[PDB]
Amino acid sequence: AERVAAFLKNVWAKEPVLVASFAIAGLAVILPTLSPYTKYSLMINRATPYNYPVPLRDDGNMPDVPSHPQDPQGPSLEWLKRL
Amino acid sequence: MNPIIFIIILLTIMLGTIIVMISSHWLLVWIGFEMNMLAIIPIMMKNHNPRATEASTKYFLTQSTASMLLMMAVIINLMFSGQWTVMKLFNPMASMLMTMALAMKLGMAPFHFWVPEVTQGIPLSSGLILLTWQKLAPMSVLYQIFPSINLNLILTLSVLSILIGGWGGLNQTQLRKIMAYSSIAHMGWMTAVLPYNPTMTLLNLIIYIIMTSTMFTMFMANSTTTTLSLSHTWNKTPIMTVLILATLLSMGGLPPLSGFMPKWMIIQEMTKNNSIILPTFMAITALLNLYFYMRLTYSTTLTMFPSTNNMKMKWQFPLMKKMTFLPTMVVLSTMMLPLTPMLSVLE
Amino acid sequence: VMKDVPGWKVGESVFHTTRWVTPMMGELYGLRASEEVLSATYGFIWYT
Amino acid sequence: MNLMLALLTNFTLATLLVIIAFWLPQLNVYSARLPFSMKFFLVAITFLLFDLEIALLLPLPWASQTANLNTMLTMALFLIILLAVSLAYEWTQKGLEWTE
Amino acid sequence: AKTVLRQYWDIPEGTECHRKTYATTSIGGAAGLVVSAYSVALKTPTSFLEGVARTGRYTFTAAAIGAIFGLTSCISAQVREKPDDPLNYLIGGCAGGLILGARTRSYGIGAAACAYMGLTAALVKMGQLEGWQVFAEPKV
Amino acid sequence: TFQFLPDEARSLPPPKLTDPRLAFVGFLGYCSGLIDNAIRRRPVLLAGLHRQLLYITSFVFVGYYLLKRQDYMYAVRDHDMFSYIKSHPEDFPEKDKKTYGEVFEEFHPVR
Amino acid sequence: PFFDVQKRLGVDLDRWMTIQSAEQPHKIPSRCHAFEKEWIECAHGIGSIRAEKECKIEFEDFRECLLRQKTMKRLHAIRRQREKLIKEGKYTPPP
Amino acid sequence: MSMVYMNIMMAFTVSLVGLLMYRSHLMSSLLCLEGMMLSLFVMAALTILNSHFTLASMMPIILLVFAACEAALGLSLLVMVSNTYGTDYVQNLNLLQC
Amino acid sequence: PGIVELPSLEDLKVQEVKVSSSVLKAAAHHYGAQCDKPNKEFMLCRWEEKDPRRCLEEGKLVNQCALEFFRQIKRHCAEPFTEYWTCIDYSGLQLFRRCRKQQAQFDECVLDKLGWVRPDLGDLSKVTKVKTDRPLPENPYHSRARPEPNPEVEGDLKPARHGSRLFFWTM
Amino acid sequence: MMLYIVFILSVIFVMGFVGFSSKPSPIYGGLGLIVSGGVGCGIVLNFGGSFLGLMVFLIYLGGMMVVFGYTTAMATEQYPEIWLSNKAVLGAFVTGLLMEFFMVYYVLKDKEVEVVFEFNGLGDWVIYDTGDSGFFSEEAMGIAALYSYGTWLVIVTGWSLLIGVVVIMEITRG
Ligand SMILES: CCCCCCCCCCCCO[C@@H]1O[C@H](CO)[C@@H](O[C@H]2O[C@H](CO)[C@@H](O)[C@H](O)[C@H]2O)[C@H](O)[C@H]1O
Ligand SMILES: CCCCCCCCCCCCO[C@@H]1O[C@H](CO)[C@@H](O[C@H]2O[C@H](CO)[C@@H](O)[C@H](O)[C@H]2O)[C@H](O)[C@H]1O
Ligand SMILES: CCCCCCCCCCCCO[C@@H]1O[C@H](CO)[C@@H](O[C@H]2O[C@H](CO)[C@@H](O)[C@H](O)[C@H]2O)[C@H](O)[C@H]1O
Ligand SMILES: N=C(N)NC(=N)NCCc1ccc(I)c(Cl)c1
Repeated sequence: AERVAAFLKNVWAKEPVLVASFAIAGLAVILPTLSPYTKYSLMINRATPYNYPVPLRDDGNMPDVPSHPQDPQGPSLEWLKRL
Repeated sequence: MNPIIFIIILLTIMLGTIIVMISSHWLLVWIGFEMNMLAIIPIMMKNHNPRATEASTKYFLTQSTASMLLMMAVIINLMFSGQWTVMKLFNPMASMLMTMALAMKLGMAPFHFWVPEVTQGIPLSSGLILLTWQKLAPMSVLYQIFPSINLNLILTLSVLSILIGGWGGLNQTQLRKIMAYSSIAHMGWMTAVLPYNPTMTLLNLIIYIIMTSTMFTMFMANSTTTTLSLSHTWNKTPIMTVLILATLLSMGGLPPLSGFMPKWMIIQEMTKNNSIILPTFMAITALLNLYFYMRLTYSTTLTMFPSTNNMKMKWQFPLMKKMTFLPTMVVLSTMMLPLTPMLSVLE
Repeated sequence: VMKDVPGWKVGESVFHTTRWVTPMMGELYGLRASEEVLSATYGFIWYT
Repeated sequence: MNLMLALLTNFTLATLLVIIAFWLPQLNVYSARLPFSMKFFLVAITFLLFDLEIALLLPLPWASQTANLNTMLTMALFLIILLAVSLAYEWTQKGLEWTE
Repeated sequence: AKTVLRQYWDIPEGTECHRKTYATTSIGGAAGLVVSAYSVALKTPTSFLEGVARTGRYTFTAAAIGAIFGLTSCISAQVREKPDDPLNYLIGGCAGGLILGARTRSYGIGAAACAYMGLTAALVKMGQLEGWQVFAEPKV
Repeated sequence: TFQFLPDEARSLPPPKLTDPRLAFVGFLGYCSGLIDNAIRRRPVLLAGLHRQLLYITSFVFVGYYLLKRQDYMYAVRDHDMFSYIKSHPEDFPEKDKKTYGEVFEEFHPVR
Repeated sequence: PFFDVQKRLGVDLDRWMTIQSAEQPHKIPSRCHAFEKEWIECAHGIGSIRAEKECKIEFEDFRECLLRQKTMKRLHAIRRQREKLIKEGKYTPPP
Repeated sequence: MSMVYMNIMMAFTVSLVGLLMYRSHLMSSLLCLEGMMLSLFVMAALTILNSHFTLASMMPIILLVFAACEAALGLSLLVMVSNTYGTDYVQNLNLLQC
Repeated sequence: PGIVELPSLEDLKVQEVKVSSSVLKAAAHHYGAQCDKPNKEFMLCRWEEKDPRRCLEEGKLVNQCALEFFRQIKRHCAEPFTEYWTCIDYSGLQLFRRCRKQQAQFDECVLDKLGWVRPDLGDLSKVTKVKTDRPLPENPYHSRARPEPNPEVEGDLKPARHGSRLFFWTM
Repeated sequence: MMLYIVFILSVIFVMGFVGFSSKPSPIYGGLGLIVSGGVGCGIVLNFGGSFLGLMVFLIYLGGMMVVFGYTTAMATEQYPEIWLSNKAVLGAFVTGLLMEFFMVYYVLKDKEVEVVFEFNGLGDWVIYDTGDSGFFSEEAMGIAALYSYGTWLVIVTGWSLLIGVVVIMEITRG
C-alpha cells in the first residue's frame, strides 16, 4: 500500500496528464456498475414509442391488457414523470 | 521482431483464417481474408531486404486484387438474392468472379506467377505458412460454394495447374521455387475432385500440408535453400537425407507411402463419375513432379556430392533448431497408407 | 392506351402470388407530371 | 436544390475572385522521392488509422438510444480502449519521437 | 467455343467439306490468337510491328493446321465411304502435324507432331462415337 | 452439428484395445520416438525412455478416438443407405434370378 | 460455415445480418420482407437441390421484388405505346 | 436492372482494367485499387438503401474501414519500395525473376 | 398471372379531414382518447389483413369518427382551440412546450363543456385490445402448400456391414 | 431534367474513373479519384444515404485520399507530367470516354440498352419506395445497431485496426 502511494505521488509529480487520463478512464469503466441511476437509462429508452403500438385481437382472456389508452391496465410512466 | 509481437501476429494470421472458416456471412468471410492478409505481410518483410520487399509487394497486389473481386461477387450475389449467407451463389457471373478470386488467392494456374516469386523472396518459415496454412481459408470457401461453381472453369483451372506446376518445377534449382511449383500442381488435384467429392479435397489438402510442412522443416533444420546446399547434408546429418528421401518419394505418390493415398482416392471418385480421360491425364502428368522429386533424391541421398573442407568444423556442433513436430510429421508423411479408410472421419 | 396491343391483358400482375404488393414509385406516378414525380422521389432528400 | 445552389454560388464566386485577381489592367508596354522522411509518413498513416476508428465511434450518439445498453456501453468502451492501446503501443515504440 | 464445336459435330462426316474446313480453321485460328495474346503479354515484342508479325505467324500457323485437318479428314471419309471411322481423323491429325513441321521448318517436329496429333484426333473420334466424357458431370 | 462423436455413436461397440489398426498406430508412435532420437543424435534405442513411452501413448490415445469416429461414420453411411432403400422400394426391385440352365451365354472357343 | 462453431456454442456471431427478414431495429421491415419470408419457409430443410425446383415460384417472385425487371419492362411498354399514340394525336391524357 | 447499376458496374470494370494494365508508377495502380473499392461502396450502398435492408446499412462502413486499412498497408509498401530505388516504378521489382 | 383487383373510384370516396398538421397535432391527444375504438379496429385490420383493399370500410369509419370529433370542438371550443393550434403552427418544429398557456385554455374548455380528459404521459403508446367481429384471416400471406419434408431416418445404429468395405480392407 | 440526377451523376462517376484509370501522373490520377469520390457521395445521398454519403467525404476523401496525396507528394511525384501528353494515357482516356458516351446516347434514346446485360433506362426514380412516414432515419437506425447487434463485427474490426498500427510500424522500421 505504501509502495502504491509512493508510486502514485511519483506519477502525479511527473505525468499529471497521464494520471488524470487513467483516472477518468477508470471511472468511466467502473461507475456505471455502481450507480443507482443506470437502471433508469434502460427503462427510459424502452419507454420511447418509435413505432405504432399494434392492438391485440381480444379473445376474452386478457384481463391485463387495457381496452382503452386511459384504462388502468398496461405499463405506467408515473415513475418517469416523478424522475 | 519482438517475440511477443511475433506471437500476436501469428495468432492474427490464424484468427483471420478461423473467421473465414466459422463465418456464415459473406462480409465476415471477406473480413477474415483482409485480417489474414494484413498480418502475414510483416512475416514476409521481417528480414528487411529488397527481395523480401518485392515479394511482399507482389503478394499484396495479388491478394488485394483477389479480395476486390471477391467483394464484387458478394455484392452481385446480394443484388440477386437479397442475402449474405455463405453457401451457393445465386448468379453465374458472381460464381465466376468468386471462383477466379479464390483461384488467384490459391495461386492456381494461370494466376500462379506470384507463388514461385513470393516464396523465393521470403524466409523458409514464412514460405511454410504461405504454402500450407494460407491454403486453408480459400479451400474452405470452395468447400461451401462448389454446387454453384462452373464445372468447366474449375476443371480447366485444375488441369492447367497440374501442367504448369509439373513443367515449372523441372527447371528449378532453388528449393523454395521447387516447393512453389510443387504446391501449384497439388492444388490442381484438390480442385479437380472438388465437384465430385469435397471430402477427397480435404484429404488431399491435409496430407499435402503434412508432407509440405515436413519438407520445409527439414530444409529449415539445415538452413538449405538451394539444391547444392542440400547436397551437403549427407556429410553432416545422414539421417536427414533418409528422411528427405522418404518424404520426396511420398510427395511423388509412390506406393506404399502416404502420398499415394490422395491420388488413389481422387482417381476412384472420378472414375465412379465416369471420368476416365481426366484422371488418367492427371496421373500421367504428375510424373513430371516425380521426376524433379527424384532429381533431389539423387543429389541428396542416393549419391554423395563433393564437400568442402570447412564442413569438418560443423561436425563438432549439434543441431539446435527446434524442428518442432518433425518426427511425427515425417512418420505421417510416409507410413499412413495402411490407415487409408480413416479418411471417413473427414466426411 | 393498350387497347390494341396484341396479347396485352390490362392490369395483369407480374407476380405469381395473389398477395397484395406495395407498388413502387414508377407504378403510382408512372404516367403523371414530372413536377409531382420529382417531389415524390427527391423532395424529402432535397428539402433544405 | 438549395444546397446545390449554395455550393455552386460559393465556388462560382471563388472562381470569379481568382479570375479578376489574375487579370487586371497593368499599363505597361514592354518525380523522385522528396528528401523522404519516414516520420512524416507515419504521422499521416497514424492519422488515417485513428480516423477510421473515429468513423466507428460517430454512430455512438444514436447507439445510446438502444435498449441493449449493457452491450452498447461495453462495445463503446472496448473500441476506445483499443484506440488507447494503439496510441500506447506507438508511444512506447518511439513512434511519437521526432529525434533521429 | 461451344457454338463452333456445335456446328462442326452437327454436320455428318464425309459431307459438306467446305463447311467442315471452315469450322476447324476458325477453331485453329482462335487457338492461334489465344497463344499470340499470352505470348505478346508475357514476352514483350521489341516493336509494335514485331508483335503483329508474331501474332499473324502463330495465328496463320494454327489456322493452317485447322484447315488441313478438317479438309483431309473430310475427304478421307468421303473417298473411303467410312464416316464413323477414327482412321479418317488419324489421317487428318497427321496431316496437320506435318504442317507444323513445315511451318516450324523441321523434320523431327513434323514426325513427332504427326504421331501425337494423329493419335489425338483418332481418340477424339472414338470418344465422340462412344460418348467419352472429358469434363464429366458429377453423377454420384 | 460440429461434433466429433455425437451421442448416437455410443450405441456402437467400442473399438477393442487390441485392435490391429490401433496396434499399428502405436507402432507409428514408436517409430516417431526413434526418429526423434536419430535426428538429435541420441542413442536410438535407449535414449529417453520416458519420451519414447509418451510417443506411443499419445499416438494410441489419439488413434483410438480417430478409429471410433471412423467406424461411426461408416455405420452412419450404412444406416443412411438402408433407410433410403426402404423408403424407395420402386428403385431397388428384387431381382428375378434365373439359373445357368435357363440363361444363354455365348461360347467363345479358344482354339 | 465450414466449422459451425456458432450452432455448436449457440452464439450468434453473424447470422443476425445474413437475411433481410431477420429482426431489425425498431421492427423496420425490408421492402421484400414478405417475399423473402415465403421463399425461406418454402425452401427450409429440404436442401438446395430440391428447393431449386420446388420453390421456384417463391424465388421468382422474390427476385421480381428485388430487381423489379418485369415491372419496369411492363411500364416501359405502356409508356412507349402512349408516346406513339400521342405522337399520332390519337390520345389525350387526363389531368 | 435499374439504369444506375450500368455505370457503377462499368466504373468497377474501368478501374479493374486500370489495375490490371500497369504503367510505371506503383502509386497509379494503388489508385485504381481504391477506385475499385469506391465503386463497390457505392453499389453496395445503393442496393442496401433501396431494399431497406436496415441492419446492412453498416456494411459499407465496414468495407470502407477495412479497405482504408488495406490501402495504408499498400502505401507503406510503396514507400519502402521508393526508399530502396528512389522511385515507385514497378520495373524495379524484378529481382525474383531469378 | 392474374389481374390485380382494385376498388372502383366510387368505393374510395369519403369525406376528408381537410385540416392542416398543426390542427391535427393540437387535437392529437384528445383525438386519441376520443376516437380510440374505430382507430384501433382499423389498425388491427391493416396489420392482420396486410392489404389496404380489405380495410376500406374500417378506414371510412376512422374518417367519420374524426369528423365528428372536430365538429364537437367547433360547436363548443372553437375559439380556444384556434388560439392553441395557431400557437403550434408558428413553430418550425410544432413544439408542444412552447404553447402550454394556450393548451391549458383548450384543455380546460373541452373538460368543462365535453368531459374530455387529456390522456397522461405514456397512455397513447399502450398496446390495447380490440373486439372485432371480423374473422381472423387464415392465409394472409397467400402461401402455397409447403413442400414435403425429406423422409426422416429412424432405426438402430449398427456397425457397418464388414467395415469400411474400402477395396481390400477387412475392417 | 432533375429526374435523371442520379443517372447524370453516375455518368460523371464513370468519366472520373476513366480519368485516373488511364493513369496519368498520380497527381492528376488522385484528382480524378477525388472528383469521383465526391460524385459517388452524391449518388449515395440521393438514395437516402445521408450518413453513408458523408462518410465518403469524411473518411474516403478527408482521410484516405489526403494520405494518398501526402504520400504522392513525398514518395512518388513532386511535379506532375502534363496531362494527356502521353500517348497511351490519351488513347485510353479517349477510348473509355467514347464508350461511355455511346452507352449514354443509346440508353437515353431508347430508354433501355443491352451492354452485355440488360439495363432499363426509364430513370432510377421508378424503383424508389412509395411509403415512408417514420420518425427516424432508417440508415441511422441500421448504423447505430453496430453497437447492439454487431458485437462480433466491432471486435474483429477493432482488432484489425490495432494490428494495422502494429503491422505498419513493423513494415516501416526496416
Ligand atoms: C480491452 C477490453 C476492454 C473492455 C472494457 C469493457 C468495460 C465495460 C464496463 C461496464 C460494462 C457494464 O456497464 C454497466 O454495468 C451495469 C451493472 O449493473 C449494468 O446494469 C445496469 O443497467 C441495466 C440496464 O441494461 C439495468 O438492468 C441494471 O439494473 C443496472 O444496474 C449496465 O447495463 C451496464 O451499462
Ligand atoms: C494423347 C491423347 C491426349 C488426350 C486425348 C483426349 C481424347 C478425348 C476424346 C474427345 C472427347 C469426346 O468427344 C466428344 O464426345 C461427345 C459425345 O457426344 C460429343 O458431344 C456432342 O454430342 C452431339 C453429337 O453426338 C452434338 O450435337 C453436341 O454438340 C455435342 O455435345 C462431343 O461433340 C465430342 O467432342
Ligand atoms: C478472436 C476474438 C476472441 C473473442 C471472442 C469474443 C466473442 C464475443 C461474441 C459476442 C456475441 C455473443 O452472443 C450474442 O451476444 C449478443 C448480446 O451480447 C446477443 O444479441 C442480443 O442483442 C442484439 C439486439 O437485439 C441481437 O443480437 C439479439 O436481439 C440479442 O440476442 C446474441 O443473442 C448472442 O448470441
Ligand atoms: N459428394 C460426394 N460424392 N461424396 C460424398 N461425401 N458422398 C456422400 C456418400 C457417403 C460416402 C461415405 C460416407 I462414410 C458417408 Cl457418411 C456418405
